[PDB]
Amino acid sequence: GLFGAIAGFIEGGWTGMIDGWYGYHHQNEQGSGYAADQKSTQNAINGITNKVNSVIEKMNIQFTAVGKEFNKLEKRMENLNNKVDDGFLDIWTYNAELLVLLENERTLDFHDSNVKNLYEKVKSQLKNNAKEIGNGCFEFYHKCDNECMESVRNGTYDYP
Amino acid sequence: ERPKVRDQAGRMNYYWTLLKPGDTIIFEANGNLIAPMYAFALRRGFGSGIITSNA
Repeated sequence: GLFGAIAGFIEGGWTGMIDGWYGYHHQNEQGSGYAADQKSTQNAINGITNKVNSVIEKMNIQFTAVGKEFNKLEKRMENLNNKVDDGFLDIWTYNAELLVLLENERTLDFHDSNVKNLYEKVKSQLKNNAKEIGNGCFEFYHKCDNECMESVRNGTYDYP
Repeated sequence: ERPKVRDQAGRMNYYWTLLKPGDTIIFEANGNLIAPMYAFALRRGFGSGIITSNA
């Protein structure tokens, strides 16, 4: 999208990634499978939980609102009541449909940013001892085990 | 003389007032008073309101 990872440089998401929103695929000699990146998943979940809370908790609950009665010589205060109810409902529907379209795009931008922050983090760890290949995938130069592949996940592997 | 509604040419105008705590009401008349039998000592509520519902 905006940051250019989700449908961008990474072509599609994996259905073998279910444990988190971000993670890694194993392609070592010890076999294939998936291991989730819990730091990018949890910081995305915290941002999503706070925006979900924000959009709900800002909307302070509606108290009892009933229809009001007007006689045949009270059509002005009836049409003033109606103009007040309609004009508030126009503004209310407008603010709700502004917020939903804007913050759904900002959520897509936020998640697309979290794939950048993860990919550039692994590139800065791997450097020369692995090169980019499958636009997301990194071919190890010297080759190494699932322990060394795990060390890249947890924020270590400071090899040039 | 007026148009008959509910088979009645006469009219019947229903009035009201709130009588305050300890206040007296005096009904003085020489004709046409349709006096109370019963009245209603109110208890003010919140969350109440009139709705029109076929449910």
